[PDB]
Amino acid sequence: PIRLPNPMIGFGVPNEPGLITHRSLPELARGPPFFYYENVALTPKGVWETISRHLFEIPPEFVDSKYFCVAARKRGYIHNLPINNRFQIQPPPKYTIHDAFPLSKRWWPEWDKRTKLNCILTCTGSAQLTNRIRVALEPYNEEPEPPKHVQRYVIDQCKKWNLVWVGKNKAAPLEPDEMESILGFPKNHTRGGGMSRTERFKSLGNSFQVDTVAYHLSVLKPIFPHGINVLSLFTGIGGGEVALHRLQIKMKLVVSVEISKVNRNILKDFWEQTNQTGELIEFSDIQHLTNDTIEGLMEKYGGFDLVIGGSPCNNLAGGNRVSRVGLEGDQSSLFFEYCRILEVVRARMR
DNA sequence: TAAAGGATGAGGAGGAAT
DNA sequence: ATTCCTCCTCATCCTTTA
Ligand SMILES: Nc1ncnc2c1ncn2[C@@H]1O[C@H](CSCC[C@H](N)C(=O)O)[C@@H](O)[C@H]1O
Repeated sequence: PIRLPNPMIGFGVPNEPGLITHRSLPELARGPPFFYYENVALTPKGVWETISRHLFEIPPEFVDSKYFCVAARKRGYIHNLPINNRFQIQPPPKYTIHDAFPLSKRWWPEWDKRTKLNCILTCTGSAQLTNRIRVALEPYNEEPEPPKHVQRYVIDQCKKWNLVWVGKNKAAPLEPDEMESILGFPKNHTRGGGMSRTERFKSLGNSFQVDTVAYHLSVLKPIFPHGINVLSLFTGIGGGEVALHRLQIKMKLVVSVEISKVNRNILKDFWEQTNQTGELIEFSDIQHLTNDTIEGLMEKYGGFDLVIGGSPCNNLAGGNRVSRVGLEGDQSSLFFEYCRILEVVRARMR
């Protein structure tokens, strides 16, 4: 019966104790290829037990990205990578709101005692929520504190929608460029393409903390001095490719599988705007990626050293009121598509 | 038309008390 | 072992607005 580690540091995180540098892996789980699977920590019961059983009985490494950025992100990671000698990307991240939001400390009330944000999700707060808070707060301007029933009203709203103070009585949601930076993506990683404000939030919410993922993938730089070939499944906006690019690891080849067309364009822009030299091949529906094209691409470029992906959490995530059904759900079922591909790659890389 | 706003809880986790 | 309380959570669906 899996239980979550407290504190949620996995095998360790920078600037905190509890670090562990070696672990036992079932002989069956040992690579090649290396693989890395991400998904949400807080699931319905029996989900991580099922997932771990299908990934060779590898116990998850649970990490809260509050040890890598200002916002929380309780994630479970499963992988067959070494743990010794991890390092992190520079520059060091901004861990507290005071550091990440320095144009805000003029406007920050002292009865808002938050130093960290909640999890960046797909749905963000409204412009009218902002006005409701301001009109509830302009009466009390001369007075050093509003009444406590009113403090409780706005404070609960701020924690619900991850608001930050941007002016007098003005508590606004994050902007995309602010989510991109908290998550490790370069600013306007998602701007290109006529992308709507709403659609950028949905794609940013379904994303990696780059710092967190990169700290796990650091261990690949000294062992692949000439670069790697990546099979990136459920790619999204390229959290894993950005992790590797920030690690300064050459991506000879990236086969990416992503059903959304604007996501695929985001990664293609990032590929061209970073003047990358390797090749980017893009597939859409993973259910239509046959084993034949997999081994055909393996016979041509010489195997995949890394298989990275995060399955859909739509049916596991607690924000879902309708279809929190587990791995039985129409989208999170696609986890077994991840295993299916990794078995094909394993069959040739053994 | 395309984008934004608003309505819709369950379900555990993690404390702090016995 | 228990109970009791506060909090958080890669979201779906329908209606309104420009
Ligand atoms: N059938 C399918 N085939 C391929 N990708 C799919 C798919 N169904 C959903 N997806 C994709 O899986 C992703 C869910 S998780 C997104 C991963 C995360 N945003 C990252 O950067 O790693 C979505 O981005 C979605 O477009």
